[PDB]
Amino acid sequence: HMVYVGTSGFSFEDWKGVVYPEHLKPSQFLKYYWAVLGFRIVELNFTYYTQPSWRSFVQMLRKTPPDFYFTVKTPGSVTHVLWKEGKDPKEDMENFTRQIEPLIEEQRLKMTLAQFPFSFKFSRKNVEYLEKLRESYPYELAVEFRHYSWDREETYEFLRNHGITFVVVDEPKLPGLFPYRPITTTDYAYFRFHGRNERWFEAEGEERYDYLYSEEELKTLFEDVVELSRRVKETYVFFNNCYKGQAAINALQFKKMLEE
Repeated sequence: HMVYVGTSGFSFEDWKGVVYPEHLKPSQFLKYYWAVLGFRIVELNFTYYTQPSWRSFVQMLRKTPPDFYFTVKTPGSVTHVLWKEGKDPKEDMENFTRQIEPLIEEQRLKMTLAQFPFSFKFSRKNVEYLEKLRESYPYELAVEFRHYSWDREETYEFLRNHGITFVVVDEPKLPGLFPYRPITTTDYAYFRFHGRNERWFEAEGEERYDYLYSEEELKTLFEDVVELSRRVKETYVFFNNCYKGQAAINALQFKKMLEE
């Protein structure tokens, strides 16, 4: 019933003079992340504007110990585009599978994440789209919704019928957003904590994720994580409030709680 806590990404300059030493080189960020901060997992989103690149990650992986794992976001087309256009994610996900085929075979990849935007709403066509995604990708899959319309029984029945792991989310407590539902649809749990910034809908970029969970709220989240973890093979917990290392601070606080 292992629980793996980490953060969304590791490659931030914001973190220098917070959780990374002032004078740490960016090429030693990943080593510092797993060797010193002690995180055994990280959630990644490879783009052409994010660090690390896919190439630089796969080379740097050869210098990473066997017991370091990760989860990965699906391409942006699959979660933010094709469903708006009535298109099948088959070609995009098969292409994507090839990219990450290496690391599944090397047992480094624990889960693939499909996180959908606010504009993705509960409808018959969008559920149909989720069925197209499921059949395009035969490996461990997890789904997160942003829109409130999705928090209904039919959604959990669908996930359960198709073996999709439900992403338990903590987000701002604001109109329209998906609530915190500590529920399992599979034999894995997946938690994502974005913080609770009340300015979520106005904020520029990762100023949206400017939030630092209190010890009181971490404790309430923690008791749910341990309660669920007993019902599943493994649980993956990621902190996404990465603005100025807040995610790392909270993830380290949370990791400490797990240690007793």
